[PDB]
Amino acid sequence: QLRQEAEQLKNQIRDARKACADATLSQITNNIDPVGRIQMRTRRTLRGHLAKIYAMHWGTDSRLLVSASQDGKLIIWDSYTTNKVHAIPLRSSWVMTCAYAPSGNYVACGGLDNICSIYNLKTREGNVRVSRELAGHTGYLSCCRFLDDNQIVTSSGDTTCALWDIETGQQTTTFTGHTGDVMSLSLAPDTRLFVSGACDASAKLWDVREGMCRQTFTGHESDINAICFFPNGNAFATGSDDATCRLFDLRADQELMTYSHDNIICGITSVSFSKSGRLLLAGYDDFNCNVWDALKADRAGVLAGHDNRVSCLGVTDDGMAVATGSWDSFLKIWN
Amino acid sequence: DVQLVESGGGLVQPGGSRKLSCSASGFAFSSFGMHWVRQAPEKGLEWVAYISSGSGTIYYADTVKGRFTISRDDPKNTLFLQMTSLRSEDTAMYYCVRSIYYYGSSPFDFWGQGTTLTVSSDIVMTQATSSVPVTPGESVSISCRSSKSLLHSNGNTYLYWFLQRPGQSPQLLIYRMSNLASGVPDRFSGSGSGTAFTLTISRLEAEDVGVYYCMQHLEYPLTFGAGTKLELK
Amino acid sequence: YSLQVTLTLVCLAGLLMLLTVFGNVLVIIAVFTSRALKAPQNLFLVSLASADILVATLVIPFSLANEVMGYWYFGKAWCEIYLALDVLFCTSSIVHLCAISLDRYWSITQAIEYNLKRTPRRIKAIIITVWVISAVISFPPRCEINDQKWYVISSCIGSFFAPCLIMILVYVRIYQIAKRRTRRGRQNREKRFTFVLAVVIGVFVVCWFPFFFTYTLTAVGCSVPRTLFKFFFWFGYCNSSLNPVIYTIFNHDFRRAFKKILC
Amino acid sequence: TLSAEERAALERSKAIEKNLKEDGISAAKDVKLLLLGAGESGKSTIVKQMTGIVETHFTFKNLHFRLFDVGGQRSERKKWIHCFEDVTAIIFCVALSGYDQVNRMHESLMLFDSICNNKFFIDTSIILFLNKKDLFGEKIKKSPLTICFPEYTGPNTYEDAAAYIQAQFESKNRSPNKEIYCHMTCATDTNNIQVVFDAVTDIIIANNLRGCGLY
Amino acid sequence: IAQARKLVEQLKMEANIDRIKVSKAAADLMAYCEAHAKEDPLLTPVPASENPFR
Ligand SMILES: Brc1c(NC2=NCCN2)ccc2nccnc12
Repeated sequence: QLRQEAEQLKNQIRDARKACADATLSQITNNIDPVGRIQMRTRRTLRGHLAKIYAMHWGTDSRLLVSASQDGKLIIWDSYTTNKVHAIPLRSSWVMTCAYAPSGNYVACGGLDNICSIYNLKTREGNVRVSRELAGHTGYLSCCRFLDDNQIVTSSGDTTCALWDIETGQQTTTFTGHTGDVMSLSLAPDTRLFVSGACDASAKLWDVREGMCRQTFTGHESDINAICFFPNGNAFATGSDDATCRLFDLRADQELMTYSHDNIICGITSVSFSKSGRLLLAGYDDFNCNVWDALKADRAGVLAGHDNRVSCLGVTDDGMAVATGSWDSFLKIWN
Repeated sequence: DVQLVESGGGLVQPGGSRKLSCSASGFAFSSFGMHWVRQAPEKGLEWVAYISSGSGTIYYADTVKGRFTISRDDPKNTLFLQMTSLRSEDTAMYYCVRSIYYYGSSPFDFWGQGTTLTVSSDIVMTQATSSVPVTPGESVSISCRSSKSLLHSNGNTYLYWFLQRPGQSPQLLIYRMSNLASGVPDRFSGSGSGTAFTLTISRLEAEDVGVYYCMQHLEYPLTFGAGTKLELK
Repeated sequence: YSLQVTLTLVCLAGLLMLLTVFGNVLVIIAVFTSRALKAPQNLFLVSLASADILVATLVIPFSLANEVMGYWYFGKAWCEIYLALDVLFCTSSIVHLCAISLDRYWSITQAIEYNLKRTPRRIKAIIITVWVISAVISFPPRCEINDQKWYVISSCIGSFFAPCLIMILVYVRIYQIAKRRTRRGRQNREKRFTFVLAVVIGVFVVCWFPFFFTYTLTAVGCSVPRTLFKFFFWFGYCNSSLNPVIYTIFNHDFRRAFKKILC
Repeated sequence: TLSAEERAALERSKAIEKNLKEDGISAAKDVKLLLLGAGESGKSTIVKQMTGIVETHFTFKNLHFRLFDVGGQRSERKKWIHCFEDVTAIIFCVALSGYDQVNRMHESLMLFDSICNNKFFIDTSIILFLNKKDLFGEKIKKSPLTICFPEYTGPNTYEDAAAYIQAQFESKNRSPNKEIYCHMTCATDTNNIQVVFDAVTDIIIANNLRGCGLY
Repeated sequence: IAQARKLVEQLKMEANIDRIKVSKAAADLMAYCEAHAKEDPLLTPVPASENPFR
C-alpha cells in the first residue's frame, strides 16, 4: 500500500484500451495497392570525415546538411555539388548529436561532455563562433532540436529532458518521468508537443507549455533508440535494439503495426518517414538500412552499403532525396 | 568593427611608380577575396584587379595588365597594389572591397573609404537615362541593360546593385538581383528578366538620394553600368 | 620457329597478361576504395602494382613478337629504347620490393622513432628515389639484349644482388625477433608464420636468381649457355604476376576488401 | 563548364579539404588510453601521478598521450561504450587490499570479465594495475588469509597470494593475440609512466608485426 | 512515499482520454496517405529532368 492502487489503475486503463480497439489491422487496407519494389541508387558520396560519424540533419532549404563525427569536426555540405561550405572545430571531440536551426542561421551540437553548444553561422567577420554553452545537464547529451531561433529542446542521460532560453541561458522547463536514460526525441509539425524514448522501454509524449507528461506508451521489449513523427503530427514510430519497429497513435494509445522479420537480428539506429508517410525507413546494425511500407508491413526495399554501420538517416522537407551516414566515415545521397 | 582604411596615393609625375595599401581590421581577413575598383574623377566605376582567398587565382583588367600587380600578406592583414609606368588617365579614385564566395554568400558587401590619385568581347552594361526627377514619399524605378543574358544554367542571375550617396563610399543593396543586403531597409526590391532588369522604391525619403550602379558577375572581366542620379524637385 | 605450338605460346602469354593486369588493378582498386587501407605504407604497393601493369601491358608483347618467328620485325626503332625500358621496369619492381622489406624492418624495430617519420611525404620521396635510381641504372647507353661485359656485371649486381641480400638479412632478423617473442595458440602460430615468411623470400629467389645467375654467367667467365635461358627469362617475367598476391593475401583487411569487391 | 562563383566556391572547398586532411594527419600520431577503474580504486592516485569526460594529455619521451577517464558518467556504459572502440589500450586498476567491504574482489573480477569479453572492443590489450601494496601486505600479516576466495590452498605470505590473485585476473581471457600487462603499485612509486610506456611500445610492435603479420 | 504519490497522481491523468476507435484512426491515416501520395518523389519516381541529383 498504496502500490497496489497503481497496479489497479494500470489494470483498468489497459482493459479500457483493449475495449476501445478492435482492429486488426490484419485485413484492413489490403484493398490499397502495394507500392511494389522500390529501387534506390547512390547519387553522391560525401567523403570528408576521418572517423565514425554519429548524426546528421537537413536544412529547411533541402540543400544544405550538417554532419558530426568523432574526429571533433562539423561539416556543412552542399548536397547538390558536394562542396564543403564550413568546417567547424569542436572544443570536445566526443560529440553525439547535431541539429540545424529552421532559420538556417544557427547550428547546435553536443555529446559526452554534458553541455550543448550553439554556433552562429551569419557573422560580420565571416567565421563561425560560439554563442552559448548550455550547461545544466548531468548525463551525456543525446539529442537536440530547435524550437525556433531562440528555443531548443534537449535530452540527456539524466533520464530527463529540458527546454532552454538561448539568450538567457537558463533551463525554463524540465521533464522528469522516464526513470531511465533517454535516447532520442522529435518535434511535432504543430511545434507544441514532442516525444522521447528511453532505456526504460517506454515512450512519453510531453506538452511544451504544461511541462508534464500526458501519454505513456509501452509494450516494447527493450531499449528505444530513435523516434520520428508522422507527417501530419498524429503518430510516431520507434526503433530499438530489439530488432523490431513499431508505431503508436496518440488518440488511440495503442500499438498499431509491428515491423519485424525473422532474418533480421540486430538493433535499429534511426527511423524516418517519407513526405507522404507511405514509406518508413530505418537503419540497422547489419550494415544496411531497410525500407518498410507504412501499413502493409513488408520490407519493400533495401539499400546497399555501407561497410558499417548505418547510424543516422534523414529525409529532406520536399522529400526529394534521402541521406545516410555510418561508422565508415561516408555519407550517401539516395534518390 | 569591420573597417578598411587605405592611403598610398598622391601627386605623381607621369611614368612613375607607386604602391597602394589598405589595412583590414575587425574581420577574418585571411578568408576573403579582395578586389580593387577605380572611379574616375567625374563619374563612372570600373573593376581593376582581384586576388583569391588563398592567393591562388588572380585576374586583371585590360589596361591594367603588365603594369599593375596585386599582392596580399594574410598574417600582416594588408592588401598591396603596385603601380608602374602610370599613364595620364590612371588618375582616379580607388577602393578595396572584400568578398567571400560560398553558397548563399553576399560578395562586395563592404567597401573602404577610398584614396585619391593625381598625375601630371566583354559584356556591355547599359543604363539610361542618367537622371530622373522625384519627390520624397513616392515610388520610382531604375532600369539597367546588358548584352548577354545573365541567367546561368544554375538559375542564378548574377546582377548586383550599388548606391553611392554623395561624399561617401558606395554600398551594396541587391545581390543576384533578387536578394537584399543586411542592414538595408526593406522598401528596396529588385527584379528583372534574363537580359532586362529594374528596381522598385516605396516610400522614398531624403536618405536615399544619390547615384546607383548595376554590376554583373557572370564572367570576368567585371563590368559596371553607367551612373544614374536622383534629384529633389 | 615452331608453326605448331606458336598458338600455345601466344595463349600462354595472353593468359599471363590477363592474370597480371587483373591482379594489379585489383590491388589498386582495393587500396584506394577502402578506408582501412589509408596508411602511408600502401603507396609502395600502389607503385609496385603500377610498374607491374606497365611491364605486363607493353614490354611483354614485343618480347613475344621477338623470337616467335626469330627476327625483330621492326627496324632500329625501337630496339635501343625497348631494351632499356624493359630493364627499367624490371629493376623498378625489384627495388620496390626491397624498399617494402626495408620499411617493414624499420617498422618492426625502433618502432617509435620511425613511427614518427611515416608521413606520406617521406613515402613519396622514397618512391621517386626508387624510380630515379631505376632510371639511372637503365639510362646508359634481330634485337638482342646488351653484352658489354663491364656494363652487364655492374647492372646485374646493382639491380639484383644487393636487394636480394638486404631481403635475406631483414627477413632473417624478423624471423629471429618473432621466434624470440613467441614464448595454445602461440605455438600454433609459430608454425603458421614461418610458412608465410618462407613464401615471401622463396618465390622471389626461385624466379629472379636463375636468370640473373646465368645472365652474368657466360658474360665474364666460362660461357656455356643453353636453351633454358628462355625459361629463365620467362620466369623473371612471370613472377611479377604473383608479386601482388604474396604481399596482399595475408591481409583480411586487404582480403576483406577483396571479398567485398568480388561479391 | 561552371561559372566564376562556382569556381571560387570549389576553390574554397578544396582549401577546406586540404586543411582538414592535414589536421587529421597531424592528429593521428598520438596514442589514446582509456582509464577504467572501479570505486575506491587508485585511479585517482594514478592520475595525480600523471562533470562529464575528463581529458588529460601529456608527453613522455617525445610521445604524446591522451588519457580519458569516464568516472563522472553515472549512466549505463552499454550505451556510449562504443565510442572508445578505436583505442590503443585500456588501463584497469583494482585493490588489494580491500576485499571484505561489499564483495570487492568479486565485483572487480566480474567487471573485468565483462569488459574483457565484448562484441567490439575485443582485440585491445589491457594494462592492469594492482595498487596499494602496503595495505594488502598488512591485511595478511594481521588478518590472514582469509581468503574471500575459498580453496586457495597456498601459503600465507606474500608473493603466493599476490601471484594467486594476479593469475586469477589473467584468467578469463578467451582471446589469443591480446595480452594483459600487470604491475604492482605501492601508491608511492614514480616509474609507472615507464611501465605504461613499455606496454604501449610492446603493443605498437605487436600491431606492426601484425600486418604480414605473420602474427 | 512521495514518489508513489507522484506516480499515482500522474496515473490519475490517463482517465480523461476519450479514446477514439482504432478502425477510424487507421482509416484517417490511410486517407491522408492516399491524399498526399501524389507529391512525394521517392514513392513515384520522377523524370531524369528536374531532378537536382542527376
Ligand atoms: Br630485367 C633485365 C633485362 N630484361 C629481362 N630480365 C629478365 C626478363 N627480362 C635485361 C638486361 C638487364 N640488365 C640488368 C638488369 N636487369 C636486366
